[PDB]
Amino acid sequence: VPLDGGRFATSDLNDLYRRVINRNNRLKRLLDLAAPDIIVRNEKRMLQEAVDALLDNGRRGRAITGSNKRPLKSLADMIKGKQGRFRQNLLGKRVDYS
Amino acid sequence: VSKAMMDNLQTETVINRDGQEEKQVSFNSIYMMADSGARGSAAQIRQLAGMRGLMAKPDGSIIETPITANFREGLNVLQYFISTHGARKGLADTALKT
Amino acid sequence: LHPLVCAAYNADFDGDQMAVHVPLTLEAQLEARALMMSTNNILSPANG
Amino acid sequence: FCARIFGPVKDYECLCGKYKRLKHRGVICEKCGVEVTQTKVRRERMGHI
Amino acid sequence: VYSYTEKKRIRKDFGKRPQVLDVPYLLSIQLDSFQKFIEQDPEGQYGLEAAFRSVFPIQSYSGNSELQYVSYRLGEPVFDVQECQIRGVTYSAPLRVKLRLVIYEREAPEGTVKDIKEQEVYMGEIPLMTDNGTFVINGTERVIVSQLHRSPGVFFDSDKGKTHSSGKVLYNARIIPYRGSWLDFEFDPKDNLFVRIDRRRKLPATIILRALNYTTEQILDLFFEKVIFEIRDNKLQMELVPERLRGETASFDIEANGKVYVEKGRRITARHIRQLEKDDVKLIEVPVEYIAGKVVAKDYIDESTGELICAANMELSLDLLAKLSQSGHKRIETLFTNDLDHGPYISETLRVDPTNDRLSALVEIYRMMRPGEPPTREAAESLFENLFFSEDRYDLSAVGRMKFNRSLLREEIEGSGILSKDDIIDVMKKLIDIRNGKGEVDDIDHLGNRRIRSVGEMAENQFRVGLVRVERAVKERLSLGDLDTLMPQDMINAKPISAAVKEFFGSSQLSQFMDQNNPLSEITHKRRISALGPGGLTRERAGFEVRDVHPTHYGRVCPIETPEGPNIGLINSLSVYAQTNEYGFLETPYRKVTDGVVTDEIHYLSAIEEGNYVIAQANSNLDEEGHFVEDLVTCRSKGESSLFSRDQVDYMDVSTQQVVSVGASLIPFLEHDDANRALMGANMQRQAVPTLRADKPLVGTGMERAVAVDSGVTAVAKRGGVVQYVDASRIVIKVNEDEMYPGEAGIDIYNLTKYTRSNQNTCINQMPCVSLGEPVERGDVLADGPSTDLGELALGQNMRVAFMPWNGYNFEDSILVSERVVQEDRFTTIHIQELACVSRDTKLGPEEITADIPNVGEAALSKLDESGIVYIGAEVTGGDILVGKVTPKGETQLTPEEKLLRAIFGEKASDVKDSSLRVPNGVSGTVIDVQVFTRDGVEKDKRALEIEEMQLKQAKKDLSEELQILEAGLFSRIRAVLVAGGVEAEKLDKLPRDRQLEQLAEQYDELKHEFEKKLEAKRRKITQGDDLAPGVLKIVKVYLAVKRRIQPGDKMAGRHGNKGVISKINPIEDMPYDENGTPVDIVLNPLGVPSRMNIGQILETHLGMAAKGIGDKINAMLKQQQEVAKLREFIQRAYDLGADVRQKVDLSTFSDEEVMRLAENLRKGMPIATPVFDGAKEAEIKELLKLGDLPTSGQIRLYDGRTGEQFERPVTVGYMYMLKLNHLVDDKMHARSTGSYSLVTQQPLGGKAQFGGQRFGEMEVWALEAYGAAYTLQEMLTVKSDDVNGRTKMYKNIVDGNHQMEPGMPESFNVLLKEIRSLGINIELED
Repeated sequence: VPLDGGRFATSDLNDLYRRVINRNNRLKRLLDLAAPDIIVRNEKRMLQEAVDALLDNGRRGRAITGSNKRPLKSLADMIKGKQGRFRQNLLGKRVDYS
Repeated sequence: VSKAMMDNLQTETVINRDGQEEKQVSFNSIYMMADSGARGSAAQIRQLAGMRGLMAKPDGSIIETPITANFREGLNVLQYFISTHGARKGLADTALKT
Repeated sequence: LHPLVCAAYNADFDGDQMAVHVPLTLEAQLEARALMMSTNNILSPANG
Repeated sequence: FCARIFGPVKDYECLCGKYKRLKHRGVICEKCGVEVTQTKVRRERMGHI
Repeated sequence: VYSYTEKKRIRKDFGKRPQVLDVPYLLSIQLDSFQKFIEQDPEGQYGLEAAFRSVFPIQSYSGNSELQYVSYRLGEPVFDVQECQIRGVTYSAPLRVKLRLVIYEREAPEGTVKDIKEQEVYMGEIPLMTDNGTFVINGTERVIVSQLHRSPGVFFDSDKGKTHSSGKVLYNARIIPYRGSWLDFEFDPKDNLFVRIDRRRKLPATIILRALNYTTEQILDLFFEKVIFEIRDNKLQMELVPERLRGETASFDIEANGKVYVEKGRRITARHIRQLEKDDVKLIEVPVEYIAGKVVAKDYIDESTGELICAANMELSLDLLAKLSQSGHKRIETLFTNDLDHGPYISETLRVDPTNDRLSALVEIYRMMRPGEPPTREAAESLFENLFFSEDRYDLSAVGRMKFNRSLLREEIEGSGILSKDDIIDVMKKLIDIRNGKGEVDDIDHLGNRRIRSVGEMAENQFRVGLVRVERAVKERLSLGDLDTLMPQDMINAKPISAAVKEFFGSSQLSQFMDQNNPLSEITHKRRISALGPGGLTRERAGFEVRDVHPTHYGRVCPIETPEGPNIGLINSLSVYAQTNEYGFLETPYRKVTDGVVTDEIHYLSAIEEGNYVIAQANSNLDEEGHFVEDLVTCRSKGESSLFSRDQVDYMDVSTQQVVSVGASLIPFLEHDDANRALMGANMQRQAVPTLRADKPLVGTGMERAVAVDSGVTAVAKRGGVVQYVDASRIVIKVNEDEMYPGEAGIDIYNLTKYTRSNQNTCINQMPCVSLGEPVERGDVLADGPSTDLGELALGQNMRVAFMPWNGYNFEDSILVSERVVQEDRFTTIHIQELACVSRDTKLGPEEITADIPNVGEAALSKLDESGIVYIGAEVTGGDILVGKVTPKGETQLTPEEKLLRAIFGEKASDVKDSSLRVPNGVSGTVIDVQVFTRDGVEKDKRALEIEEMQLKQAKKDLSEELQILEAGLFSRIRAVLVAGGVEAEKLDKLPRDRQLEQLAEQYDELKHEFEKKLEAKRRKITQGDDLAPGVLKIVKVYLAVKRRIQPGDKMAGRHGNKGVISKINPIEDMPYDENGTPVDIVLNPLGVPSRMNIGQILETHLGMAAKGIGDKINAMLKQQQEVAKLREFIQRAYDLGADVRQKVDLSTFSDEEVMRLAENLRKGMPIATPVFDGAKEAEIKELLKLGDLPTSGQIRLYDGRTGEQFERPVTVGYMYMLKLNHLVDDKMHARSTGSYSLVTQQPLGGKAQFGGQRFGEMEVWALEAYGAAYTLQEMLTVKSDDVNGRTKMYKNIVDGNHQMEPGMPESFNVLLKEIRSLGINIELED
């Protein structure tokens, strides 16, 4: 969503899929230009972590976003949280009728 | 002291009717409390009209110099100051264990 | 509140905070007066 | 944030605002094959890499 | 004896101890520190001077631009306390500082180029401590609780039972610093003396020893002794050391050439030591048995042959030493030690260390400090040595070094500031002799290891940190500029200071939100002792040992007083007679009793000396002369109340008050009620409710006037004089010259706290007590604050209370109140709340404060004028509109069918909308004060002008008065010259008032020029002089106040310990009344006494009625029109029942006019002041009640107002004292159950006060999972509390009516679901 000023309130995941898909075409570009395995798999290393960073980053270091010091809210982080299962459990929506 | 305040406070009230003065259960409210009961032990009440007895010392053992006074009158500073240590005890305990 | 129920709640009349939940469906309502009502469960799961 | 890959910007509403009425609830543009649909269905609409 | 105000109200002083030392200013510790802080100090008074000097000079290297320091000039109060509290601006004063800058020439023998000394550098505006005594910054009065942390030294705490787990438990030792690093030292029965830093692991003590380059040989030659063993005539002799035979068992016949002194069998205790010392056993024939376990302090090999045998520090075995008895050796120097008392502990620790050299030992320290790159030497040296040896950042003053030497048993109480290698060795030896069993363990409870901090001390250190953040920001400029480039006001900062000053006086964990609603409320929430302090006792470390009480607190600290709630257990209050030492200690006033005569000379002892001398309690019976009538008394030798002879006692407590605090002394007969109820009572004190008409407490201690009169709550006078121009805003006093300083004529200005705001939505209330037309004295009052009358502290209020159970309406805390109170506003509190609206500036353009209010109803118009503000004095309740706020819509919001209009037609005819602000749900009062400000540089609408006019006249109305008085003076001067040069009484009485020649001529004119230039100036300031932060330019400040009366559910209690909440509103006379006529208002039940030891209910009540009885006869002796002589003797009996105890009589002036009026003010009872820990007793009370004919037995028979019957067994009824707290439920009763939730997710938005709601947690989830009701369980975690769509889709149907629901699809699942889809998992629902 755009703001009054010209800024965009994109989410963490967006800059993550951007990352994964950018290098995805870059890898296929290393196919269109034919690079040795040492190098195509160098990009595979980059796309390897890409997949990871999206899920929960598995266990590497919690991929951050450009210029902002903050571990991104991944998929598993939309699941995990406070008291086990974040939302539904801990603080699960203010009670109605009481 | 018990052997005293109990007989006293259980039948000393006598009134005449259809004969001579028959002994009736003390009309004293303390007696009614010690019969049916509502809230509050008649043992601490016992240590209100009678000598409180002994308490815990600032070290851990039991006082070698007992409180011989009663809470009907205002008992002494120093011995109640040792009784102040007793207060400490109680309060704290309840507090964290819950 | 009715005094003869406070024994169960182990409370008195001087500051006991309680919340009142509204039964939005007949489901809650029916359990309410059937299996939850004071006058309908004068027994404890410890004995009589 | 694509219409064809994921879904209708708004409910049955095109981004170019070309299609509006309910009867064209499945029409596919010869160029952009984007079926106008309920944005709720845009939770089930998965994409791929 | 009696002053101007004592002419109207006097408190019956009754002390058992004839005093020599009288009560001082109640808030000493606090207010005088403020005086030391913000003032001209030519030396270094703890305050702005100590901080600046401990950081100055700012010395750098290569270039030398050494910034030095001189002094600093401050600012006096500009406005009055009245409007400062109403407008809502920080009541501060500009801080101007005199900084000196001596720029030296690059590498020249101190060749100064410029020694430019500039003053008044803008270092911010330090928040002023009002005349009241608070830090008014963001409208809320905030004050810092003085603190306390661990005093520099070394402690040895036991802490048993926590970590034994077997039976071989130990203790811990912590060497405390002041400003540096804490040090851990631990010796254990496990035969391993360790040592480590706070952020360390387990490392031997020998890792500092070997690291200090002290090799194995250098170590065991210091720790152990050198004994000269010799082999003469070919036989081992031994220099037996009896002092080093303590606790050793006698296995061999301990002899001296034939005479076996210590027998083989019975051991060495402490008697045979003397039996070996007496004969000097230092050269006897001994076998080699006893030595076959000693390591050598040298090297010995075969010199007759030529063979190498051993190295150094090794036990010499059976055959080796035998060879050292045949080859050619006559001397043997081994380290004398044994296995019971003295042990070779470090000899058993060097083996623990994997290394033996300084180099690798530091590499081991490098493994601890910084795990990473392969080691070298750079890293080691740096870190470690610059920690304990660099003195610039590591210091210990003269308090840390004292507890060092004294606990390490020395004599010099002063030394260095750092910690040396020889001290690492010696303090280690301290722990060593405590492991041998030759020494003992100390305790932290000793206030010697307890540093009591003042607000000033804490000040220097927090600000010390601020100065470092800025010092290493200035040293760069300093190192670069060689010539005169760096100039004053280009190096020092302001923000790091701003976010520091505001940060300490109102944001640090030392300062707290003072709840203002009573003088004592302020006092006890101001001056106490707080372990919460920065670097103090936290609740996650301090255990039971730290909270224990000890008689060593008798005289300075109050384990008694410690509030209930968040900060409990870690308080232990400061005393009234307590004076924080120059550095960190605290001195306690004790009278010097020299072997018989108790001298009135008061002394100041420390916690060491107190626990070192024999002192008497406050319970020491003196008589006739003041000396002990007895020959024996209970005295603390080290903190233990025991028996001592009169010829041994050295001290005795001065007065019965020289031991407790404000909250301790305030409670009458503390000795009788429990102190834990005083703990809870401690909390309740700082929450006393503001009543409108404060009737006085019938009983006290003598510190009641110490609160009311000396709390700042009243406009006092420093220079007494005839009251002149007294108003509800400011009080003007014409000073008398016998107490006047010839400076500035004589017009003392004072500001009043006449109904303004306070932290807890409160409203401080001042009650005028002095009528116009009377001189005052230095220390006289004009208008006392809240809950005070003519100078007496009446926190809550005193009234009729009876004790009788009604089964239902008064179960202990449940209080039975009668309509009376709430109906007569005899106990009403006032509350002012504050709101404000943020200003303009938008990505589109400026903003307007509405200037109207578009498309609304009739109501919303009759209240908002052309300024966009609501009429002050209107009806603002529920959610009425307050400030009209305009907001530039924006590109993003525009619409298709509306465009082109605002593209042709005009400009601001549509782009703007309305997003005002309204009254928060829960407020029903009246908008009072409104202060607004406009657009600096480019003026706003008509409001800019409405502001100027407003303020110009607000100031004019005051500056005119004070000149009219003086012009009346010059009026006299002319009428004095005119008549002598031609009498014109009638003529000047007919001519207008505008019809030393040169004198008047000149002064009149100078005055006129000022007038002109000043009006210009004010207008100037509001036109372009609006110096504010960019953004905050069109702001609003509006206050709303609500009259609040007590409602069912309010917390009333007492100063003793019993709480309570007002219950069902009861009629007036359905309550049993008495012989007086007033029906009881309060009804409780002493049923809690037989249960918890709050005997106040039996007692405090009894005596309460006693004191009012005396008042009933004063009532009598005035209502009968009695002469001043009758009641004069009544007053004599009042101060002379028949004793020598003090009450302080008069007998000096007219006992007619000034004794009779005293009856006209005490016909409501006679307040009595009683001694804290040796107060009034039975026989005294009764003596008073038999004077005329009074109810000695305050247990009168009650007539039930319900009809007229008499109850059985007359009851304890009469006047007692209640204490309502700030717990007015209207601060927490902001009903919310259904409103608005979060946007991004199901986030709960709500705090503690407004927008409240029950927190449903996972544990409450289990409660639902614990009951047979599974249907409400279903609801509770699906539609009732989960689905954001679930409740919407169902609420829009329950409003239509349908008794049954359907689940749907939880979005939470929709997250987990798709997430696993990325991995490769399938959801399946079939049939």
